[PDB]
Amino acid sequence: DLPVLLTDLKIQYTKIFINNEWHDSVSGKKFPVFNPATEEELCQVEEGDKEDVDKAVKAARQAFQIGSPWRTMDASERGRLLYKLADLIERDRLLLATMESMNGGKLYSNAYLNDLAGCIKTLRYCAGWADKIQGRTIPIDGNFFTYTRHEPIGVCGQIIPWNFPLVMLIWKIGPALSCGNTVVVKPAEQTPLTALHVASLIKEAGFPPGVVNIVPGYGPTAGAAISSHMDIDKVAFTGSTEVGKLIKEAAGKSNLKRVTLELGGKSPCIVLADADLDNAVEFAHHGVFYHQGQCCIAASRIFVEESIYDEFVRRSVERAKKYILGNPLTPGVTQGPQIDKEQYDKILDLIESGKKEGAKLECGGGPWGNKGYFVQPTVFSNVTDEMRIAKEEIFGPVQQIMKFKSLDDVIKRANNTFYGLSAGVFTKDIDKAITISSALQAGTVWVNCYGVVSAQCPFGGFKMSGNGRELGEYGFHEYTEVKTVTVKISQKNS
Amino acid sequence: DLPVLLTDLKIQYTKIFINNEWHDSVSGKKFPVFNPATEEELCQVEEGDKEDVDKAVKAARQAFQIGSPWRTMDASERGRLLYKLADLIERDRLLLATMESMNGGKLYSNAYLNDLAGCIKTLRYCAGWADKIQGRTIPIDGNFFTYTRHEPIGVCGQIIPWNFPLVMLIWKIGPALSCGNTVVVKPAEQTPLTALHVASLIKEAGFPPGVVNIVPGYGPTAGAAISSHMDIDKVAFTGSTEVGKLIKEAAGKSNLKRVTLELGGKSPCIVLADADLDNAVEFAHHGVFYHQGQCCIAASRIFVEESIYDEFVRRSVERAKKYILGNPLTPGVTQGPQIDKEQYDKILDLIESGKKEGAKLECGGGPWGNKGYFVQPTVFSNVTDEMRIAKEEIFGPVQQIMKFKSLDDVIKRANNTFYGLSAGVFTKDIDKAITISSALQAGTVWVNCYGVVSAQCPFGGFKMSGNGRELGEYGFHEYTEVKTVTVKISQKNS
Amino acid sequence: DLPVLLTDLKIQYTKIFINNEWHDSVSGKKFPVFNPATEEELCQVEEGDKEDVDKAVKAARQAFQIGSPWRTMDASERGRLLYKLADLIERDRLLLATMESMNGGKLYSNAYLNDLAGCIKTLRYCAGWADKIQGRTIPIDGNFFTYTRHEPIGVCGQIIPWNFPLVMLIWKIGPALSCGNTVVVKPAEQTPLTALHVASLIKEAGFPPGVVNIVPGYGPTAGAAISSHMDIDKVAFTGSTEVGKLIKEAAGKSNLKRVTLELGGKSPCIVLADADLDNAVEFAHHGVFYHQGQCCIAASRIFVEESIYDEFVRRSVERAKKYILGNPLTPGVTQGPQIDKEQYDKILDLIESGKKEGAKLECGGGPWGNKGYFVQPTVFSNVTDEMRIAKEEIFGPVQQIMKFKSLDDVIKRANNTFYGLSAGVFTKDIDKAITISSALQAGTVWVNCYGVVSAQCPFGGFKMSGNGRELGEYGFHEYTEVKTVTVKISQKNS
Amino acid sequence: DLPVLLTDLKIQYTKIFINNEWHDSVSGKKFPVFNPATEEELCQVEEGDKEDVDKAVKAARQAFQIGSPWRTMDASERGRLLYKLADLIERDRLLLATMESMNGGKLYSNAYLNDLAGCIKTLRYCAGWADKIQGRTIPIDGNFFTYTRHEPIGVCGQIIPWNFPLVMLIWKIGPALSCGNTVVVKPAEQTPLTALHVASLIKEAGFPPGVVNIVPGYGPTAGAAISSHMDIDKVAFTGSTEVGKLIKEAAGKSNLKRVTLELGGKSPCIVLADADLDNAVEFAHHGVFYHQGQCCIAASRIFVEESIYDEFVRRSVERAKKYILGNPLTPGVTQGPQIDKEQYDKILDLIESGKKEGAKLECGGGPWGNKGYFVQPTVFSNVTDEMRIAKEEIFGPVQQIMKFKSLDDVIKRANNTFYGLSAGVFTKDIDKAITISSALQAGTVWVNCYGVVSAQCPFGGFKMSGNGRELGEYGFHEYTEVKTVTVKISQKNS
Ligand SMILES: NC(=O)[C@H]1CC=CN([C@@H]2O[C@H](COP(=O)(O)OP(=O)(O)OC[C@H]3O[C@@H](n4cnc5c(N)ncnc54)[C@H](O)[C@@H]3O)[C@@H](O)[C@H]2O)C1
Ligand SMILES: *C[C@@H]1CN(C(=O)CCCCC)c2cc(O)c3ccccc3c21
Ligand SMILES: [Yb+3]
Ligand SMILES: [Yb+3]
Ligand SMILES: [Yb+3]
Ligand SMILES: [Yb+3]
Ligand SMILES: [Yb+3]
Ligand SMILES: [Yb+3]
Repeated sequence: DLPVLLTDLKIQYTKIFINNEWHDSVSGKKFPVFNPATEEELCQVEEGDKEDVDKAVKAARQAFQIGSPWRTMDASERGRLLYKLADLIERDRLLLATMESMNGGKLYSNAYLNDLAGCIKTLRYCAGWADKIQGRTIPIDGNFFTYTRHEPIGVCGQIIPWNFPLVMLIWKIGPALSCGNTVVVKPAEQTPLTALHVASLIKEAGFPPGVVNIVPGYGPTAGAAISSHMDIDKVAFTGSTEVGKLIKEAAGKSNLKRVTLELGGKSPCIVLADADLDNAVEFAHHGVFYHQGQCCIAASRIFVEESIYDEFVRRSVERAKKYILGNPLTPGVTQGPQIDKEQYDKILDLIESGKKEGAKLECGGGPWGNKGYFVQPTVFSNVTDEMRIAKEEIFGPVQQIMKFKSLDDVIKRANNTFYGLSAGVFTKDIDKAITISSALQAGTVWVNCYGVVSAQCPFGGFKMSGNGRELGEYGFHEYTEVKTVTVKISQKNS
Repeated sequence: DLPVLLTDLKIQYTKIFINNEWHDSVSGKKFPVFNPATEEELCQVEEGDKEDVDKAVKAARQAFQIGSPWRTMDASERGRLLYKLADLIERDRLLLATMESMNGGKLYSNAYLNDLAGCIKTLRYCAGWADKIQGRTIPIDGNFFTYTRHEPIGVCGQIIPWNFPLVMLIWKIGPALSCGNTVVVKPAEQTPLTALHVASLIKEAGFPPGVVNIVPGYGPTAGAAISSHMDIDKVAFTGSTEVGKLIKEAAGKSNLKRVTLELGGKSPCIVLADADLDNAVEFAHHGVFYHQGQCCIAASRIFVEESIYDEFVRRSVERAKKYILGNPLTPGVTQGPQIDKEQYDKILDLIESGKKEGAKLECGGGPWGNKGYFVQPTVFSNVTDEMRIAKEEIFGPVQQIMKFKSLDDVIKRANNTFYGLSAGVFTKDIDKAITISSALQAGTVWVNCYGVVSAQCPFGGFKMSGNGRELGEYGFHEYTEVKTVTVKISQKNS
Repeated sequence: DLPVLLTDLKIQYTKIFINNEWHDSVSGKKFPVFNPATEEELCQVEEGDKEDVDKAVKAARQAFQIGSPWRTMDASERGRLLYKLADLIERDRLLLATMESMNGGKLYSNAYLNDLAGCIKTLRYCAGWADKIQGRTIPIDGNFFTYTRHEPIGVCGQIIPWNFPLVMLIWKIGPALSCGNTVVVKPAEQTPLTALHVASLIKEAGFPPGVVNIVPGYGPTAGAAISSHMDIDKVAFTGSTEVGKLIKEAAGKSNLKRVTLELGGKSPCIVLADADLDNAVEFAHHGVFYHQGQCCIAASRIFVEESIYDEFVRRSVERAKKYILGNPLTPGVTQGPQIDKEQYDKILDLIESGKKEGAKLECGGGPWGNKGYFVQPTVFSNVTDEMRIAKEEIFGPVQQIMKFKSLDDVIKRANNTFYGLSAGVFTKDIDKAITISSALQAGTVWVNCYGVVSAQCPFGGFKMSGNGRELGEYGFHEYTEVKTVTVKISQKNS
Repeated sequence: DLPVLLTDLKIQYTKIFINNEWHDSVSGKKFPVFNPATEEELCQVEEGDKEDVDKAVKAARQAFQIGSPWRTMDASERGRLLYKLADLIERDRLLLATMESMNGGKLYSNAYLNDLAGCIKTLRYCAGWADKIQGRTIPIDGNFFTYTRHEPIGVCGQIIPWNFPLVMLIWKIGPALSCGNTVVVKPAEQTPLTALHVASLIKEAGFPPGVVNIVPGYGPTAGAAISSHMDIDKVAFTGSTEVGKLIKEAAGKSNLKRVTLELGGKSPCIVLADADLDNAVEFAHHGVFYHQGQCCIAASRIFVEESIYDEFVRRSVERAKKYILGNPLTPGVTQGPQIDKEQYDKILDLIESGKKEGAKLECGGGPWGNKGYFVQPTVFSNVTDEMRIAKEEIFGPVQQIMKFKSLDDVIKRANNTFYGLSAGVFTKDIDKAITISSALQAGTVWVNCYGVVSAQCPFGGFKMSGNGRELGEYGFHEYTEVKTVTVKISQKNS
């Protein structure tokens, strides 16, 4: 069941959030924010730039100082604060879900039941870790007492994208804060609004000032100032491969800050003849079309064994043909728009490449409507490995389906990409499930399912799909700095 | 006790080591290798360059392929292989120690009793981990079985320096191999020889071909080809901040490979009035002069509380004045040369800056001898925080001593550097030992000792002194890639 | 600040709690419950016996069955349920604290500010673990996939004592439930009431029926039926050494169930001449007198170095002489009664042994008041190691102080006991703090403090003070059963 | 390939081993040791009793004292010592294997290729852990530094059985010693000889005296003195349920020492219609007949789905009919004797119960030969759940095969036993493999294999099959005692 906001959303928070107060931009400049389903302005927002990032970094540094309230509070109280934020987000769930849908072009049903839930669940997960982050005592050679501290790193700059604005903000802040760090978050220029509202809830929960700062703004302005900043200790980023490379170079040129990246993919599924066919069709379908194709882990190469390939394709087309396009707020609407003009153009251009390069068009294949950055859900069959639609992350509702006969051949083809975020394997054979999943060069491999992401599991890429892991026990590693303390003693005993 | 080689060292291995065979350089070119204590050529060595690195990467990739002997062997057998290599290195300890001393300008006493021991101990430590690297089973939300694999990453390029050629080679290969990776090692152009001999012992132990490849050569040639290579998954590096930055940028520009760095420091000691004074003098002394100052963790800023500062300085000068310079092979010689002309020039130039900038010269202060890159052991007192000798890693036998009265002031001064590899605290106060060590922004902090490094402890920098950690349990994290496998099931139970 | 219940406590829950419903005893029998400060009946409570325990075990077994709601729910939802229970306990904190004080003879100030807080903090701690309990994937020899499950054990019987009725109930259920077990709790015959109220809050939070069952009753009746029961998988117990031994034998005779025990102690402090004297006096004082001496970790042997021994004793007597005895509900009252007649008799009898055996009486030494099981706070100096008051856990407000000159001698004396729950070390010497704490045969050692117990730390005894550990990461180990699953595969890869 | 001892085994070590020296029994008494294949005396051995155990405990206590060589040596050197012992055992492998075969009635092929290998592999595994056992640093509430030490426990008494005398000795000592404990081992009265030889190799490796003591002798004499001893901190035991219960009661009555038990089982296999039939037959066959049925994890209930049940039975009988009985030293001999008269009688008596109770005799069913405790390999089909051969651990070469139609029914039947050491599941269905293995109440579950035991995996029972786990990472937990140290500090920082 699914409830709605009984009143019309009114936008309130549109300023830069530093030391728990609302600032105008140093420049006085502001920037517009649109609804992608209508192409209308929703409001203006203060535009942050290097000067404003330099302010937020100073605030974050200050909040991190030895002796400060964020450093001296019990770790269990950092956990409490996060737990409270989660309760507050749950309180304003209608709201947040509506603003997410409206600003992000995200179906309200998903915004409410999935994104909002994932934020809340992820925060509570991270809250639980806070007083469970532990170092070691170590039986070193010689007469010494050695222990390690898993300290927070320091000031972490976090640049996040427009496809899951709330989920991504919580993926970034939840771990960073649980570990004791301070943060300067730069949301996507497209979608600053849910993050500014969450800033209001950070202040209301009671986080010390300067622990979380949020600086709306553009990428090459505000984002670049984060990646090149001499007093930011770590940057985390989700988005394009292009920018991931810039961020990394910038970090090398500046202060050798720590860098973690998540950068999308061209994730493959391998469907064996023995697979439960309908389950495979369903998961691969939802796997590529979710949020209009705008998932890093979109199942954008589906390799099906020859003998079921035609049945797979036909069932996939039947399912793709059942969508209702329109405004993500209206019940029964099952596909929203793409986020903006740039993505719209890229998607249409890649669809054209597919027609031109000889792929078989099964359905969709062009735009839709008079306003909104809508794209008809599109299926291509008989796709081959050198076509643009097989190589490049599309990030639109465009499904590629391809055949294989040889199992060693298809694993090489699945692995033959600089991407490596995720993969899917559909089979009833125990041995093949284990061996295939071992052999795939991907950070997450699903067996007989797809797109299952949980707070308890580390998530990240092999190869150019990123470095590091987020969430799970393992993800917390990227938000600590280990210090070894070795103390001379007269005589050690085991 | 200390034994020696009964015969004169004869050099045998001077070629590139790829797929367990000895190759000449693609170019035919060779490069000379010197003894730093005499400035004489010891031999020529094949000079590897991009072409040769492209060969070694192909070999490493091949050895890493699914189904290969290195991927399918039991993890306990990877451990055995490392254990055997350690026994072989122990067998050829006289030898190795002699070649290390002769090529590296390292006192034979240290080469034998410390470096060689650290290599052997470190290898056995790493051998033990091999079948103890484990993933997780994870109680994810929903009806799924989720587990993680901590796989090896893949082909790791490892560029190492000239100050601890053997120890560094083992620090790099020991973990990488224990975790299951393959490697392409580029030793320092100055000191390839002990590494080629170890390659002979890798072949003799039985490592599959292509698991370890060693490509002697220069930095901007062979080293750069590693850092920019499109099929190397990870690079590890110890050396200069300058190159660390290049390596990182290169990795960003190329294939976003994983990068870990160790980059030296300007490590501080803080000596409180209550410290056991003689213990502090001794450890800080050995801490800065070890291996002619050529330690990443050299104790190159010693802050002493005013009331014991003069006694500290006088005792430090008395100890510095007791060295015998000369050839590192001769018993009773207690200081060898610096590695090469570049380091010699840098050290003399920094000493001059100290005289010029007003520091107080207590002893030494210029070169020594008719041949060899020798520098008299030098002590400067009344040094201040803006002088070059207080800011820049010297990497020579040059000790800085400075005073403090204010404890909060001295921690800010100790932290006021882009470095952060290590620090030392000397006090009898329990509270101060814990609070000071917590407040110092350094990767290792010693209390009432200095320079204690063990295989069981993670080791690495805060800030520009590096990223990542080596050794200990924690260090193994940087040589694995985590994959999450999530399997759909009918019904889960706790 | 300290608030109170605005209305007079009315007792409501007095029945056996099985499958979330309230049962009368099979026998029809009931038993009285007293206030120890007045010796008046507070109510009658259903008296559970073997028959009633057999009912609760059947219910717990049923709730544990594969496919049941408690086994299939997400681990994160077990965490939620515990978190909710913690919020409910916080809601009824006035209440609970009042009933704890009234039934338990516990100062209301402590009941409210310490016990109630510890319950809430401990529950939230345990809630956080629930979805963070993880098994392993293991690189076994041969072509196998091996993983482990850290399953709940099953039905856990938990017998708890009268000194910290609420804290102990939460220490027991929090971990057991977080790990996924079901429980049959037998509270102390003296103090069933706060636990029955918590049962009401378990039902209200939404725990599936049969997950927590609470059977008030006597030790040799209901407690013995738990320890000898053929379908209880684990028993946990806090209380007397005598019963700990019976429980263990019973477990051996019956079904070899798992057993963990916490059994008090005769915990020593060692105060060195260099110790901060006032801090030592204060912590050792509060350490032995807390809750009328009725702490398992009471600091009931204080060894002070000769040269400060007289000053220590005098300051200790000054502090002991400042208590106000009376009803634990009245503000400014700083010592309540002992729990019951048995403890009262034991304490007076041991005090008499101290007078008789030649100890020096500094203050107190007999009973107090016309009603209530009150004992004057008593200090004995010049106590020696063979006197009853040095050997036997008193569990009353009776402080022993003794001298030492020899440090090796005093560690042997501190260790010379079959107990080993905890110890205290007071010194400013870093080396002595580490070496002494290493050498003491005790489960928790405090340095320069005493009595610091936190949810994040494992807690339990060496030697006859118990087996196993509670709380911390480590404590969760005792509430899981590890299963190894080993799956044959065609070919493994690292 | 399989080598043999070129000379006739001569027995040398036959005395009690305390403080690395050979002692006669206090009583002067000696006891005989037999070969089970001939019923001839091999030698006499000193008979240890309470007095001798009291000697070994004093020696172990002494070697454990703070300041002793075993407590102060580096953990890495404990690892070295174990590694050396493993090399020595490998050196004397011919030997040891021959004595194991001759004394134990174990096929020499298995003794050499399996037992001896498992000992060596297990020791090297445990050697690797020694300096990797680590405590924690813990972010406790309040201004404290808290860390934990995972100390050795102390003196561990280890009573081991006659079926795997060498493997069991190494399973016990390897972990105990790696963790830093001292031990008093009581081998089986039947099979002391390989353990005394290993004692000689312990002395030769260089273990400090008193670290390992070995006291041959009887169960109710020497074994009971261990279990009831007031200065033994822990007992570990593998053998009968009967004695496991006595040991536990004894531990409760005496000093509440820690107890771990492994106690055999009645382990079930479940073979589904879709299973690879020949693989299932093979593994279940070897699974019950290994070492003449004398495995704790013998697959002694095989449930086969009706539709393949007859084919399963026929193939199982064909395989059972191919054994050659005789002397375990002669090549091509594939079944040795049972260990002694007691086991021989029990096995024949249980076989008779099977005939009498209506089971179907497929082959074997009585004794063999003129000397030796030989039993013909016996197969029973149509066995039902209430027959003695379905309920009681036989520990002889007697295979039970039974049918099922209902999958929920067969899991209840498999679980319907107080045992729970291990189980086997044979299926090609992924879902069933996971769900069945989850639902089985057994410590190890194999899928599509059986009897796979490795040093890297924890091993132990659910229910009356034991408590605790041996080996793996997890097994080390049972050989440490955790101490929490909590230090007061002026101000903590994260
Ligand atoms: N222990 C420590 O941290 C220290 C140890 C040594 C010096 N440390 C510091 O650096 C200074 C310069 O020494 P150099 O000797 O010039 O080091 P380089 O960093 O260049 O180090 C040489 C190693 O890097 C390879 N290299 C060079 N250029 C390269 C390139 N463009 N791409 C890839 N690789 C390149 C090179 O071939 C060799 O293998 C010293 O004075 C120390 O302060 C700290
Ligand atoms: C170079 C650094 C210093 N060092 C010492 O052993 C110091 C001895 C003097 C004590 C005050 C040392 C040892 C090992 O093993 C290293 C390994 C790797 C890098 C640096 C060192 C050092
Ligand atoms: Yb289906
Ligand atoms: Yb000294
Ligand atoms: Yb010169
Ligand atoms: Yb004080
Ligand atoms: Yb087969
Ligand atoms: Yb006979």
